[PDB]
Amino acid sequence: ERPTFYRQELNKTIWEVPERYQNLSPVGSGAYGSVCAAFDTKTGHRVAVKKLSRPFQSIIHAKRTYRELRLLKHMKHENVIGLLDVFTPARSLEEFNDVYLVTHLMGADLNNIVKCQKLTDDHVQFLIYQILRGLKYIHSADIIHRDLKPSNLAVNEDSELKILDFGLARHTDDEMTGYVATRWYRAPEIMLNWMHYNQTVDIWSVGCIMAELLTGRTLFPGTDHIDQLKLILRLVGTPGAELLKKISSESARNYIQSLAQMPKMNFANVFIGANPLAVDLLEKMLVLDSDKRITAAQALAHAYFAQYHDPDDEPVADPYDQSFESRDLLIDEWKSLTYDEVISFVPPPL
Amino acid sequence: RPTFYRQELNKTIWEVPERYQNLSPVGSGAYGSVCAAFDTKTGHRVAVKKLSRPFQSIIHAKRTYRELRLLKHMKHENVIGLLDVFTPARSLEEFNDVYLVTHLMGADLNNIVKCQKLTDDHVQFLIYQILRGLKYIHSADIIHRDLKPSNLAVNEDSELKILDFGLARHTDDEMTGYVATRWYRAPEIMLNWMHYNQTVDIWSVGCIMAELLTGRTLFPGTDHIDQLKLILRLVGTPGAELLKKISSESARNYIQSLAQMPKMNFANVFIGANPLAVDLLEKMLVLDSDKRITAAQALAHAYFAQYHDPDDEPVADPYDQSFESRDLLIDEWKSLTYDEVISFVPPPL
Ligand SMILES: Nc1ncnc2c1ncn2[C@@H]1O[C@H](COP(=O)(O)OP(=O)(O)OP(=O)(O)O)[C@@H](O)[C@H]1O
Ligand SMILES: O=S(=O)(Nc1ccc2[nH]c(C3CCC3)nc2c1)c1ccccc1
Ligand SMILES: O=S(=O)(Nc1ccc2[nH]c(C3CCC3)nc2c1)c1ccccc1
Repeated sequence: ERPTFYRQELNKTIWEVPERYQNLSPVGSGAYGSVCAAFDTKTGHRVAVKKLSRPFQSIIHAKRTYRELRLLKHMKHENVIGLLDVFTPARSLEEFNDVYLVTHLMGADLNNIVKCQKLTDDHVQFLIYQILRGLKYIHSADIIHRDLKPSNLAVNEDSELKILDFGLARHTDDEMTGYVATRWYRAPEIMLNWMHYNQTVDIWSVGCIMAELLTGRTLFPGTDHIDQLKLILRLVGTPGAELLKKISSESARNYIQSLAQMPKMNFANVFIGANPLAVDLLEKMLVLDSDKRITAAQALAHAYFAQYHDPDDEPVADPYDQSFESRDLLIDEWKSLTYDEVISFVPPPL
Repeated sequence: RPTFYRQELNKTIWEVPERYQNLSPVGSGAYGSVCAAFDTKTGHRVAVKKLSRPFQSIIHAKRTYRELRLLKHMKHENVIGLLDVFTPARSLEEFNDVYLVTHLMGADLNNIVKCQKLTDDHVQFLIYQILRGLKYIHSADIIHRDLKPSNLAVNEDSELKILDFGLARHTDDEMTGYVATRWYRAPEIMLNWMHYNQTVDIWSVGCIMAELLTGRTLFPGTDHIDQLKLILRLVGTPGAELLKKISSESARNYIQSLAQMPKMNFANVFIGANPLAVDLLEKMLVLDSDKRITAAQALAHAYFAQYHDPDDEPVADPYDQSFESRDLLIDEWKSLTYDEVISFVPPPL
């Protein structure tokens, strides 16, 4: 109802948490936020507790904390990371500095499952079903992930999959660390900064992921922008004139025009032995033109997922109000907005 | 190697030999789905279990091998036994699905309570058979861990079998199956007190035994916290002997923060009952796992004086579980599993 807090020192810093959380171990893989695992005595599960670092050091930082928290609260779906709890040890807005996020301590990512395993077709079919089911939900709330990669996908011992860590990298030129292996799953139209772009950028990534799971190899492992785009045009072929007109950027259009012609390969030969339905689906996902690329909803209806597909068990998100975006507030307003979200948090029904 | 046919029930693909006809989903199973069917060769209703995603993880791979080794070893009248185990794959390369076949039972113990009112003499017969089966299971160094009315079942002859063992994985709290559903689990597992011995199974048998003697369930709990209240209302708060046995110091905080309540005499609870029944329950529903009676000792209790024959309450052959210490890859677990499918010999007649 109104928990009692207890204090302790872990990461060379004080951790003041509800006493329901116990045995806090700093099993942390990442900075810009410190995380511990703990035993939640109420639910009787193991959890991850993330203490946000310097959440309100800046307007940019105050705005990012509010954006992150608003989204995390909104996302209630089996195939999407959810918030078990959010709390502050502060009893007042006057005394408010720390924000803590609690989620399920999720298992290994998708890479750790797929070393060079070609993965059985039934296995890939279940995994990609779940990503798409999750994307349908996320896209329905007018959100685009944009960084979707195997390390953003947690998987159970039962192959139940959740989508993690949505887009913090808004638009190419932003917080892009690792410019080697990150770009392997990124849609061309955002790599090359065309105007032509929609939610199906995530679908390109799903295509790359699915291909990897079937083949056991990264599909487009490029050493840089140039080698990346070269590997891509080798498989899908160079843009038709329909696509060239829809591009607005002149540097973008003339750059592509320079590239020598390349035919769209036959995917059945590239993915030899593979389920014909899978190959057909790959062909609908790995397309250059965003207007032509298959959406999450449509992919879900693809025959490849016949066994799993049930439109009544593929929910959409409630409408998500993003009007706080492009608003001009001081850092205190942003802080107070964040406080309200912490204070009014209700756990999801169990 | 017979002919297979394909089919879809419950968002899964079923590829079974032609001899199994008229499949139909009859509820769920432990890491699988179970369909009733008619065997054309023997003219017998059979249950067919499709293992769920047997080799998609190391944990599933091992749980699959464990389950199959177990069912292959179990040969007792009060325990489920394999009639058949098959795969559609004709090579280890192609081996992805595993199917288990057993006799189709008449009804579980939820649909016998529903059915008719249990005369004390019938309860004795049913509980005798559960214990007889437990003695066998326990003699192979196996704990069931999740014994409940849905995991017990009866023929037309009131011949009872134990179904669906527990998967040996600490997986405490978090359930290696479905979310929510307790009632028959002993407290020492719910709170992780100390070293749980085979008598945790006995705690379940008592709860079942009571629910048979009296229409209502013994500990109808809402959540973990509630369940404990219910359990302590009847049993009474732990003693200083137990407090010392409980190695978890976190658990101490909770117990000593609760209100102390003395032990109820079971006559008052189970009014009108057979005194031997009450007396047996006392020994089953004790809180200390050291003094809790065993399956073997329970069979000897005077309550079963009509049924007890020591020369016909057998134990299992030596079961080798040295695999349990091994850490392998999926294809190693799979390969070992494949060897077990291929080797399998159906029981005579
Ligand atoms: N004055 C500031 N107030 C608040 N946040 C700031 C400020 N300056 C930078 N930041 C935030 O921190 C980022 C830069 O921090 P940076 O990682 O360079 O620091 P550091 O690694 O701790 O220091 P250094 O690299 O000098 O050892 C900016 O992108 C912004 O998000
Ligand atoms: O921890 S994550 O697994 N990965 C991650 C990667 C980059 C991140 N950048 C930030 C912002 C700095 C404070 C918030 N959080 C980040 C977290 C994670 C888990 C759940 C949701 C989101 C992220
Ligand atoms: O032990 S099983 O995991 N489960 C099981 C077994 C027999 C059953 N017979 C019935 C009848 C339908 C109502 C009673 N259910 C049953 C459930 C199992 C099933 C198949 C092969 C191996 C193990």
